[PDB]
Amino acid sequence: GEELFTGVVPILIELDGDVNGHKFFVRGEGEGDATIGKLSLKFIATTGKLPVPWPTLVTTLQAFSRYPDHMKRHDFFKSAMPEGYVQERTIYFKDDGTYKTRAEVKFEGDTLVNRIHLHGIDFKEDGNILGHKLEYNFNSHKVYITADKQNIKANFTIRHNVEDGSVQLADHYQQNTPIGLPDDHYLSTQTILSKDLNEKRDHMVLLEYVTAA
Ligand SMILES: [Cu+2]
Repeated sequence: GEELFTGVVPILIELDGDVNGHKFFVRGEGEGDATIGKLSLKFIATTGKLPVPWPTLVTTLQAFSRYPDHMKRHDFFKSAMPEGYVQERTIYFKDDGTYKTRAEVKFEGDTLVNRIHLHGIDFKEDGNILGHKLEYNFNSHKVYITADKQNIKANFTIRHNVEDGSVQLADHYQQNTPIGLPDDHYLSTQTILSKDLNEKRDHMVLLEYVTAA
């Protein structure tokens, strides 16, 4: 388990969404290194225009988070490998619509694949999301994780910067069960959103650093 993340690991991400009737598909490819809690990914939409800002999808696209070598006992994500785990989430955007997510994170050879499906409902156009009024960036957050004794689950809020100056919050409720146990801790997350030099498609370059505490 902890064996597989001792070096450089390539990543593959697939996501499928449906927000108020608007469908789309995002393909993600790159590389991650759990030793320093670093992953560099590039996401490409094949349906063209997104009906939803990239920052909101960031949390929906953790086995590469750096756990201190005395807190390896709290790393559930690496213990489930290479069998994998399921990642269920229901993101509650403040004063707007919500997300529903179930992901499949497992090893398919030499790469780690993340199969995701998303559902968006009750979103208001004229809001921060459908109007695309959120800043193309990501703040620092704390992912409080509790243990799921009879087999984990996490809780955290995301602060999306609005172009006007306000902040769009989003409560995240997470549940993880292994496909094939820690005390209450949390993770410190840092993420950078960017674009690439020669890429005329709607995309998102992602560099993220996460460390346990
Ligand atoms: Cu669907």
